[PDB]
Amino acid sequence: SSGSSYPSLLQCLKAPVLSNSSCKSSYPGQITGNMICVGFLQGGKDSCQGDSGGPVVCNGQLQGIVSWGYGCAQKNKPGVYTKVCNYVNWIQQTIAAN
Amino acid sequence: IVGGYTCAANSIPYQVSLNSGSHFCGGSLINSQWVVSAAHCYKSRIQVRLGEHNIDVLEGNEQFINAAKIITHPNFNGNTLDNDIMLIKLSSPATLNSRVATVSLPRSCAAAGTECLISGWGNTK
Ligand SMILES: [Ca+2]
Repeated sequence: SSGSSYPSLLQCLKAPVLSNSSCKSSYPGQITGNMICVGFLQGGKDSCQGDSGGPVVCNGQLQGIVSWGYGCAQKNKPGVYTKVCNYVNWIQQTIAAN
Repeated sequence: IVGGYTCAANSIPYQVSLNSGSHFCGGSLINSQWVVSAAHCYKSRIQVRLGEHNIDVLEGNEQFINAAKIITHPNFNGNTLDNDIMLIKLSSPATLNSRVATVSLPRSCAAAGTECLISGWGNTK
C-alpha cells in the first residue's frame, strides 16, 4: 500500500468482478462501457504499476486487462480493467489482417 | 500485485513479460502468434518473455521472441484510458507446451461477483 518493491517471482490475486454501480460509485463520470472494476472496496488487494497489460482470467476466459485506478489498493478505489468481452471482433479482425 | 501471494511456478502459462531492457508490463498469450496487452504500455521496441516465473533468473523454461508488429486500438484515448488494449504479433510463433499456453477469449461478458485471478510482476507495495 505504501512503499515500493517489484517482485522477481510471479504474484497472484483472487478478486471478484464488481457490479458497475459499485464500480461507478468509486469513479464518477470516469467509467465507460469498455471498463469493469475488479477487486475489493476495503483496499489492500489490487494490481499496481508493472502489472499493466496483465490478465484478469475468470472461469478460464480472459475478461480483463490491467488498465488503471487511483493509486493501488486504496479504500474505495478498486482497479479498473479493459472489458475484453467487447473486443473479440476487433481482436479476430486484427489477427486476420496482419 | 498488492496483497497477493506467490504463484506456483508456471501455474499461469499464458502470462508473458514485456521487456525493453527490464520488465515493464504484463501481457497474455491468446494465440501462438499474438499477445494482448494495454495500449498505455506502448514502446516501439519490445521483447516478449514467455515461460517466466522468476524474471531475474534463467530457469530454462523461457522463450524470448521480439515483437514484429504492435497494434494499439485506433480509438484508444490517453485522457480517459478508454479502449486501453494493444495487440502484439511475435516475429516467430511461440511453442505451446506445459509452461507456455494460450488463454481463451471470452464466450460472453462476466456476471458481477465472478471470481477471477489476477497476476503480474508489478509493485507489491
Ligand atoms: Ca526466469
